[PDB]
Amino acid sequence: LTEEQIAEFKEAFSLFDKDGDGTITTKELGTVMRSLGQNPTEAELQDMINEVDADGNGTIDFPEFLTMMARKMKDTDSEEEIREAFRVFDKDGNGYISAAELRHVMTNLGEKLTDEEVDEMIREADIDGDGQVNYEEFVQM
Amino acid sequence: GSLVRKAFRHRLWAVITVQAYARGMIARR
Ligand SMILES: [Ca+2]
Ligand SMILES: [Ca+2]
Ligand SMILES: [Ca+2]
Ligand SMILES: [Ca+2]
Repeated sequence: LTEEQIAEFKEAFSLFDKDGDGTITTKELGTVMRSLGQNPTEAELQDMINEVDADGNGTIDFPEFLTMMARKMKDTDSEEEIREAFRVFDKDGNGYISAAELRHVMTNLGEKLTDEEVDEMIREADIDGDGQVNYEEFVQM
Repeated sequence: GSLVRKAFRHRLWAVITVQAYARGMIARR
């Protein structure tokens, strides 16, 4: 329960709270998850909403989200989360992250980056110079 | 019923991880 974790939890919560009301509905949780390549059913979305909503008001506020995310923490530098992060960036599933893919993901996180900025990120990471980023280069990044 | 708890965390940690690398990529460049 460090300050770093709290900041990361807050940034995740703001991304999901698409209208800024301080809560996360079922449709918000759906919409953000699919923007990042996940394919949850409406059945699991309602279930995740009911599990985390403690007071039963039908939505998830930040303390409720915080209670949930504070237990059983995984690690963003773990190869398990690195693997799951590669699934997001490599959207078409060919095993290489392209600039349009990085552009599309950055767009879904709320970043307004020009195409030159994105191309620089690819270059700074592209070791073999093939113009894309594979798993090895993604990890070393 | 704690499978749902597990799945929420897993889905969320992927988002947190993605955000962390997007921030870090912006941080390098
Ligand atoms: Ca909301
Ligand atoms: Ca609630
Ligand atoms: Ca790809
Ligand atoms: Ca490459």
